[PDB]
Amino acid sequence: MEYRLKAYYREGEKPSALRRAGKLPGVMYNRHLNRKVYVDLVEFDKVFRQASIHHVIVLELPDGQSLPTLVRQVNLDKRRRRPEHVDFFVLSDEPVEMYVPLRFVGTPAGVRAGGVLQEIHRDILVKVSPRNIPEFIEVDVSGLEIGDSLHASDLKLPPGVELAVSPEETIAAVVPPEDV
Amino acid sequence: VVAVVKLQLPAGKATPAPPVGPALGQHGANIMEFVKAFNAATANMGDAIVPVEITIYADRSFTFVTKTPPASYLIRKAAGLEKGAHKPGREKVGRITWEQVLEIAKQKMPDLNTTDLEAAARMIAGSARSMGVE
Amino acid sequence: RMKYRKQQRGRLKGATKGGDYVAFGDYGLVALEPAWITAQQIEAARVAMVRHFRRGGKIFIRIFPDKPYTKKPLEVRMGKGKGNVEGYVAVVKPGRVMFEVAGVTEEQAMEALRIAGHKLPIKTKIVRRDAYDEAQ
Amino acid sequence: YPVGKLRDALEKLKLNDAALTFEPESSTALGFGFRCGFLGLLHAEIVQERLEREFGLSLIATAPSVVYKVRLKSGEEVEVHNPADLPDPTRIEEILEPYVKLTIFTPEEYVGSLMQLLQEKRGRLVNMNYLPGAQKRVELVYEAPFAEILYDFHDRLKSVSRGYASMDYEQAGYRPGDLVKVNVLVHGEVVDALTFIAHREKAYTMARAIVDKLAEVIPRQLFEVPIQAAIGGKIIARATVKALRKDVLAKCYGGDVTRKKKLLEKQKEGKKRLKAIGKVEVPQEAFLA
Amino acid sequence: IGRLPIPVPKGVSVEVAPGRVKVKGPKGELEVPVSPEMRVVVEEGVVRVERPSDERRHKSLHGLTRTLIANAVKGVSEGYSKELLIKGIGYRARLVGRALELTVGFSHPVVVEPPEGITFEVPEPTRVRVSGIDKQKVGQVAANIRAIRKPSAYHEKGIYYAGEPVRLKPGKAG
Amino acid sequence: KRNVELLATLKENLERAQGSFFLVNYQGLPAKETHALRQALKQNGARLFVAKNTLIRLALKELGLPELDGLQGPSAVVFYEDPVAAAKTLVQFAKSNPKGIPQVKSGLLQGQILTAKDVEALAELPTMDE
Amino acid sequence: MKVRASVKRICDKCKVIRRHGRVYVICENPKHKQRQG
RNA sequence: GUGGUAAAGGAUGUGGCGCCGCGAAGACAGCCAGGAGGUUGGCUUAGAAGCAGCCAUCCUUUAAAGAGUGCGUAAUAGCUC
RNA sequence: AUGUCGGCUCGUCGCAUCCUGGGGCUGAAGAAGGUCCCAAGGGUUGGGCUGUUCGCCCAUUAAAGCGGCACGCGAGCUGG
Repeated sequence: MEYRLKAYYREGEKPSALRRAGKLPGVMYNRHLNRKVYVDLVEFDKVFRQASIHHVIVLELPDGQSLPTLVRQVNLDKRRRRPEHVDFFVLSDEPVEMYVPLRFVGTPAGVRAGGVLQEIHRDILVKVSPRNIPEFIEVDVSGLEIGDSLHASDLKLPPGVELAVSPEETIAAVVPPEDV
Repeated sequence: VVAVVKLQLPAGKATPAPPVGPALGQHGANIMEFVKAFNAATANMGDAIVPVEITIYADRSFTFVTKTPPASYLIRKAAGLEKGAHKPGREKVGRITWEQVLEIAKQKMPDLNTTDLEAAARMIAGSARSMGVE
Repeated sequence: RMKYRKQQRGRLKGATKGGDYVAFGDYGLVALEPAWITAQQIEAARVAMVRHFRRGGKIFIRIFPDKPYTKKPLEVRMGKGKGNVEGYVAVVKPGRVMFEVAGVTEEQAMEALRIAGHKLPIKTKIVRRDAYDEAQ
Repeated sequence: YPVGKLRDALEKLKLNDAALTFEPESSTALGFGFRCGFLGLLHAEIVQERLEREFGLSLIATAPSVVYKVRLKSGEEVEVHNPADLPDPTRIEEILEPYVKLTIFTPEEYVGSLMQLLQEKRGRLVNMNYLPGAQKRVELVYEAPFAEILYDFHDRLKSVSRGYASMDYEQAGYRPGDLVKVNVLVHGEVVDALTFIAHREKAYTMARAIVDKLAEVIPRQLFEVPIQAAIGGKIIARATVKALRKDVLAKCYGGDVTRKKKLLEKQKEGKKRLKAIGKVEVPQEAFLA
Repeated sequence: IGRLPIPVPKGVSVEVAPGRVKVKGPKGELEVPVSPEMRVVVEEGVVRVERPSDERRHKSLHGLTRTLIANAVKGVSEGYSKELLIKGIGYRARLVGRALELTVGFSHPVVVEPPEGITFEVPEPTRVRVSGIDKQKVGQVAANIRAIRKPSAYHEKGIYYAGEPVRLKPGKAG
Repeated sequence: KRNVELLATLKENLERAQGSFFLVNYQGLPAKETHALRQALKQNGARLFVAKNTLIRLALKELGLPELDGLQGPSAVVFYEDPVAAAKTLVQFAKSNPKGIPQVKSGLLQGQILTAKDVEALAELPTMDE
Repeated sequence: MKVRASVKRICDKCKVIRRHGRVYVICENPKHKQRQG
């Protein structure tokens, strides 16, 4: 949830001058419903860190207009961190770009005894879920032991009805620290 | 003199050479060898830390009728806790149900301040620290 | 050390700007002032990390050595053409992000990074999963 | 320790005072009896200095020796041990040492500071009974090794307890305990080896000492021989003597890194060729004793 | 906050002067130099020091001012003084007249005169405390006489202030 | 959070369930030394909260909520906040009266109370041990 | 005990101090008297 | 006296920044006094009856609860918060 | 035409001090130390060997410094 003061400009000196003002340039775009819109940083940046945000739907309010959207991109700087350019994707009827955080809440078996580490792999996924998006998919496992890594098949999908991914694919892993 | 100081020891034994040593004559105690009396008195009651404050006094105080055992290990004694003798006490020796542990507080709550209402899981729940069963 | 089966043995020398970005376990370092970085510096690095994380904590490596390095003689007058090798630098232009989780909790990641990246030529900054990224 | 001349009027009896004679150790300088060091730290120094600037000549000052009653399989136990009779462990087990239990009368709290010192050779308590009469003084009994109590026990014990109470051994009941062996492998031909006992692994603090003797002016042109402390396992210490060499590349002061390269092989290849003929013969000259 | 309210009861004769405020008590006229931009005024017993502005300088100096003048009034109020405590048998001390005996350099003409408003109370060589007036020259003196043999990082032996328990290091052994 | 939320809330919660609250200056003894009297009514009966040890400002404005209409016979300075109300006060009070009076040098001077309905007198509380 | 750089605080009770362009770290324990200047 | 010549480095330098600290049911440093009773063993009980030494994650007072950080040692003992 | 090693004779200079001073810390009791800091005013010998600077080696001593200065100094020497 935030807003997003609109700006006419396209490409030139302006985005740079605005960054000098602290103000992300950005995009409002959806199935060729287009506009170029220019966010201010700071609070919209806390918003940006709010985790569900850049994932779960976020609303924004160009002048007084309201739109829902979920970020499709953030161009980073390379010379340093800090985002350079946000890209929105407003949601009409069906969204499919679904970038879902996982919450595996593993039952103990490996990290504690064998010392093996449950390395996160894909962290977050690409599924399909029109305006009813499930939050934290929760796939507990006691297979922490043995050095197995349960794949993408095992998620057992909650009503966000689709695996876009090719099924079964090391979604979450354990790696031995020194093999047991 | 006035060696009536406070010096706890281990319940139920005989020769107190590892605990006494400088905790008796050193300060100004007297005699020795109420070893037998330590047996004759405390070899019986409370395997839950039953030491008698060696009240330093002329002729060297005697044993029998200590004060009390205290500690959680009296307030919940029915167990032992040998565990950890090697390692940091993994598991085991931790259950005769919650329940025999509670019924053991019906008489395992001897002398203490004025007197609080409970000596079970309102203090055995401090043995929650003391033992292995938090 | 590593770099086996190079197909040449005399690369030139360029460097100026580029990079990568994300953490891959989520406490990684990231260089600022850009430089060569030879393998020796890496053995020193991952060792400082290892020995600080209970000699087995999980360190994804990161960058990797490639371009050959050489002085050529001993002090012999230059003239002959360019040969030999002993350095084997990777190049790290700014923003390259070394990848170093260890599930090792909070500060130890930080501190092991302090040592480790301080066992290296270039000033560096400590970061983790944050401004994020996604595509397909 | 005499350096040399034996007997020479074994001035032992002299006049009262815990005299001593005979019973001398060998190892690498016999020196006959090694006594003459009873009472305090004075009687020893005094007597040693007496015959020194009075009658005796340039004498030694070695430390004390041991025995080690090993137990070689198929019977052994004793077998008369000598600072050289090291028959490895082929004698089955060890079990050799004099674990004497003395009775220290440390009062006040000299125990705390002393109890730690008594650990000179892994000691233990036997009967800790609070002395009677009143207080102040105290008692103490351990099972240290007569080998780790002989030298350096009083001068150090008196300082830990301000120099109170006393101490007396019992020399009763043997014992095994770790011993080990330590031999200084000079150059690479191995000589004397000196060694010690390695009992409980002590050569360490002694290995990097006896070996790293800096080499008694043993350079030999440019032998560069490395003096390592060969006790009983690969290598413990590592004392290498410096060679000599010659300012060979000191006349071609010019150019070309090739010229200064030739006058380097003759010195490098030669130094090695020598590492064959002679080794090292530096025993006398006041051993690192 | 706590940077302005000074109580000066008693019967003081404090008065301001161009950056050189003054105090007149029972026997002192103890001076109180200050920086003019802070500036102070006093009435009855209330004492009204003031802060020109809040760059760190003026505030910090402000605190000086309140402290220094406070030390003036408390100082002349009695004739302020510092406790002292020689210990460890290597000593003697005596008032002598207008310098101290002392005895600890063993070749010990360790003479030492009072400078000014100072005078030496010689009560027991195990005490010997010194009168003065202004606290800071009291300190200059306590430092001077304490300047000769105070530490003994092994066994106690020397001059001491009121007295630490006195940190030690273990002696030759034990 | 900062305000009435951490204990403060329940502070006058259960205490309000009664109608004869009390207060004392008890504290100034070593933890064990008055631990010995840290169970008076708790021995005389059960479930006492004697020596609750909140005080002024912490409860001095929170006393108005309590509707004792003025327990301010002890609110200033040290204040044990020991409720005579938790017990049905009578014979039990002596077990807390001897406990704070007989003990030590200045074992535990009382502030006052709200014993019964009307506030207990500063002397009468001292006067009526039972 | 000049260490003229570093100066990392270790007695942990340790005080840090600038003074006359220096950075002494004074501690109640004598060992820690580091001084980058 | 930086300016009027140098880096990794360290730095409650100093000015200003955007978050983070109010608990007037009143924090902060100083304090004043109390820092807990069963809260005391697993092994070492040579001591762990915390802060020798290889786990102790819940109740008592609730001021809060130190499963207990710190001196220290035979532990303890008496000592910060 | 910029006479090149070494020695003599004369030097002066700096400090990254060998001694002499002044001080921290210690696994410093004292003494002897260790080790870093401030310290350039003075002092840093006599020999054997070799062309030798260098180096070991005798005798010591407070010590027996490291360097500059066209590897200081030949319109001043010697020339091994």
